[PDB]
Amino acid sequence: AVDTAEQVYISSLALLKMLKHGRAGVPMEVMGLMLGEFVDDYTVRVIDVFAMPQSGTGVSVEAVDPVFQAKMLDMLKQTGRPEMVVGWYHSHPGFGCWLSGVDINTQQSFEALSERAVAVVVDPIQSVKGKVVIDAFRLINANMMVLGHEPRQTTSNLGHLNKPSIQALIHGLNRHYYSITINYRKNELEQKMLLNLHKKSWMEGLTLQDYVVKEMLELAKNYNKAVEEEDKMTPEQLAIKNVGKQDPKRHLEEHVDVLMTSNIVQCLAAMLDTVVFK
Amino acid sequence: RPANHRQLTFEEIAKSAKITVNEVELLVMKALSVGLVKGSIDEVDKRVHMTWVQPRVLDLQQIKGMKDRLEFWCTDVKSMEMLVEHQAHDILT
Amino acid sequence: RRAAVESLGFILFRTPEQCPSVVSLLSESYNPHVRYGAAMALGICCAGTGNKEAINLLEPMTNDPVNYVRQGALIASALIMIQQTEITCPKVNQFRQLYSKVINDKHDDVMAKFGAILAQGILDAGGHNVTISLQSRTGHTHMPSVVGVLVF
Amino acid sequence: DLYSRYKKLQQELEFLEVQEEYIKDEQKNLKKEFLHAQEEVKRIQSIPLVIGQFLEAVDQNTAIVGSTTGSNYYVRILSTIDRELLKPNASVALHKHSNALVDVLPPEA
Amino acid sequence: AVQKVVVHPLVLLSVVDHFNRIGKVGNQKRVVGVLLGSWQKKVLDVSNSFAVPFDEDDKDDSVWFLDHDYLENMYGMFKKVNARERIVGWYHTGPKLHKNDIAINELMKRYCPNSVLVIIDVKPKDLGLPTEAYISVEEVHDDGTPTSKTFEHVTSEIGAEEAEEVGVEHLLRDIKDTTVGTLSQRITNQVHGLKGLNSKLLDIRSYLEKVATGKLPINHQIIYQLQDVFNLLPDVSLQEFVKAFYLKTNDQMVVVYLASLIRSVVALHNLINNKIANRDAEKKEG
Amino acid sequence: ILDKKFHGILDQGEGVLIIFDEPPVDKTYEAALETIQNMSKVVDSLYNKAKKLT
Amino acid sequence: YLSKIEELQLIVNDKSQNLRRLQAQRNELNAKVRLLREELQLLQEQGSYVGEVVRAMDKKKVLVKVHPEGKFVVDVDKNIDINDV
Ligand SMILES: [Zn+2]
Repeated sequence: AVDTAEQVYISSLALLKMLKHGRAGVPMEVMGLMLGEFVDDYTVRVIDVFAMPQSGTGVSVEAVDPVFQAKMLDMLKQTGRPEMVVGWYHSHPGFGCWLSGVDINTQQSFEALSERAVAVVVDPIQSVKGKVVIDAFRLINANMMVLGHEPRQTTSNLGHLNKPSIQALIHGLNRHYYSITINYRKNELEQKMLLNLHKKSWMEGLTLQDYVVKEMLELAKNYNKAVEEEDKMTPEQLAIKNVGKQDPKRHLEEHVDVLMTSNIVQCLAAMLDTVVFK
Repeated sequence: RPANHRQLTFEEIAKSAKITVNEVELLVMKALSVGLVKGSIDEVDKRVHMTWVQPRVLDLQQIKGMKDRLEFWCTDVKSMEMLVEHQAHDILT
Repeated sequence: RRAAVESLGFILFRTPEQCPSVVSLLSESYNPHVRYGAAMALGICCAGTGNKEAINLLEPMTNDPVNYVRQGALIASALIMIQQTEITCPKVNQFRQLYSKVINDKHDDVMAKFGAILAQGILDAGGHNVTISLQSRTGHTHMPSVVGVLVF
Repeated sequence: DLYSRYKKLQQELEFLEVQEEYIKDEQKNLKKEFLHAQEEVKRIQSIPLVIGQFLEAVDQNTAIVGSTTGSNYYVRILSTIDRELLKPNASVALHKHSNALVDVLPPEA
Repeated sequence: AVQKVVVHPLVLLSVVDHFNRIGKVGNQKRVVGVLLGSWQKKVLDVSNSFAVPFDEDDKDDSVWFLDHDYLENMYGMFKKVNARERIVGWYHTGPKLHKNDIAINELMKRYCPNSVLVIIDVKPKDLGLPTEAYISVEEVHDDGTPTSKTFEHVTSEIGAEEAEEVGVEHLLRDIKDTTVGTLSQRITNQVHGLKGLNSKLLDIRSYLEKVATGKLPINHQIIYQLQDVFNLLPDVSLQEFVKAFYLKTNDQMVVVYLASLIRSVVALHNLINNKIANRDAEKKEG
Repeated sequence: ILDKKFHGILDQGEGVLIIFDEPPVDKTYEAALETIQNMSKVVDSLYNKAKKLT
Repeated sequence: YLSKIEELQLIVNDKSQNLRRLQAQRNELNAKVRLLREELQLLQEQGSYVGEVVRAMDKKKVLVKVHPEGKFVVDVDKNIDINDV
């Protein structure tokens, strides 16, 4: 029918299960499923993503056992709330992305079975805390080729989705595909608590247990002599003449902030007796 | 004894210990070898030095030590932590 | 943030003659939001000005790397050039042929050339007969020229 | 006009003193942003780097690099490495996807 | 046995999502679930958990329901997709312990001998630490009853794993690692001082409440026995570190001479670069 | 003790003749050696500073 | 005659303006420092392959032999002439 920009709200559990399931899916490109809710055409929130067992033949739709689904989701029937399987995912866990043939194996199968049927491409490599490395698309019919493929009613998100200058094989396969927007929805109760448990765990010291104070200053006066003489030897050879030559080699000597922050640490940790004591 | 006297005399040892003035060195060195206290005694003047020890309760249900040291220390480091905050008021900025 | 750099001409159009000096580095932010709202801020702010500093600063905004800020910068060029005639600033026909450059070629950005002819129409509203009016002779501001443009 | 000029000089002053505070805050912000730039880019470290060879630099930081896969490539190198460590050559450290020059291995000696 | 763990917040969102399952439909208002654990070392490790459909009634407070197909063959499907992950314990909400805890302890020990349950919170705005860990041993008592399976506590902690914050820390954006010297330690100062001496105010308050009407900690005499470990320092009426008089003098000595010398050299860094760079780029008028 | 040394200061009334010193203190030495030439640089720059103005 | 010369005194005010303008310039400095650091995604890409061009042929293409591999008739970029190949 008519087309309007589809939005993938993700559950953050889905983000965790993708990273974990592809992390365990070490090179061997695992398959799993997507289990969600039909809200409309132009959005989808996924609420649950669980695991599918490893098959060593070939990443296929024929490895999807439907009675495995029946039994697993049967256990999940009274457990919380079940919904429709709305898709699937495969993995390319070392390199970024491309539009696989596994897509054109199972995508026609799950667009026969389900309606939205979103393909999902994943990688864990490109960062550890600050990127969106997963990728997702959807197969286009051949029958819409009479229509020119340029309507879109809200072109901010296609002005944000075309905007990253799509990389290699996606627009190697612009045909048989059309892209889809994946934001991270409002997950603030988890966001604040992982912020807490990141600068409370993933940065050392559980704050009762920081207040190294002295042997670090033995090593730091080693620093504040060894760094110092090299801070001395160099700017003797600055432009002490009247030359108009303009070609620098750049080394940016300065060494200030090490001294500064380390010795603020040294003074306020020498404070620890008069601070924690009385 | 209500400490801040830990390096001390010997006649209270030779009085409460029902021992003599001479036999306090056997006393302290054998008591260090036992293992209930581990402080090396200032032996030149028979001056005691002590460490970790095993308690038998304080004032009748631990009123006085608990209050005047524990809560006094509570408001000490608590209020001077508020003073740390007071001078460190906007150094977080 | 985009709404914050959109409210500026909405609250300060009685004095449009400060907006360049205050949205200058705002035009060089990190996101499409503040850059886009910056172009729109100089647009909805300096409407009746014969400023041309706003034009000169929209020049690297209409040659920006982000696509729809080039779109919105064509639209901001429409915003500056109305309540302005040809001789108020010599780049009016330059922007007419510049719209023509960007839209009548195919190889430029489609999303960023959408604004060009719509901006020509803004520029030839009645053939410069009609134009926008935030400020009357009475001083009574006009509800389309506040409400409709903020929704717009 | 000494009631209205003296009115509005104050007004434009208080305006610009507000407007200073924006850029004061952004100067507070962007130093943190540049530090995040520094370390979160310099996590480009030894993801298990491969040994190769260095042949040509067309200019500053754009290499032509041989590998122990044998072939020769054409990448760029970082803004970090000193330019007098590759002076005919080095045992070089290369990334995999980015495949760029990272480090100089210790020579055989 | 169990001493310390390695726990990754995938279990935490696996608590919060079943909290989303039973929150809006809230009738028994509790998230109780099973903690799968990749038991590797004496240090424990978790990368998976699931929440059982479960209730717990108040009257006689020992009525409770697992789902042993969801407990056995779901675990079997999990063992097929991951045999490294196996059972190690469970978890629940409602941090007030109760009487059914020992019953699900009786059943959790037959799956794993050194099992450990997890008291959670659904909204930690804490000091803080995350969720809890126990250890179930039998010490019976000084009382002579049949076997007392009283919950002893394992000191809980948190580990880490590669590539598990990729979008989340990207979404928060408020990450500030290198700023220790203004804020990151004064937070700890406020925290351990105020929050430790107010837990100590709960100590004096709770134990003086035991003085008034309570246990009055006899027969757990480790309470005041360990307040003696506090009472390493008695601080009697002159605060008694006049033997540390010269020692604190010699401590102030080193760092303040470092301060004087080093910060004079820090001035010698700052001023010369500032003056030369400014005078050059200022007198270049064009 | 006079001509040669092993840095034994005359400790007449102790009973050890304690032989002690801390030879690495040379952070302070090295900073002094810095200052001596740092302001040789500054004084050499002062010619430019008081020359190119007036 | 108080309300004449206060206006003049409002140029002490204007000293904040110069400092404002110049720290705005200071921010403008870091703006392309951060843009230089944002540029580094181009470093994060797979660069290229070497190739032995034996000889070009008609109709705006060349031949390329890759370093261990066979020969490959390939296409050119917009920036290069076969007169220079
Ligand atoms: Zn794949």
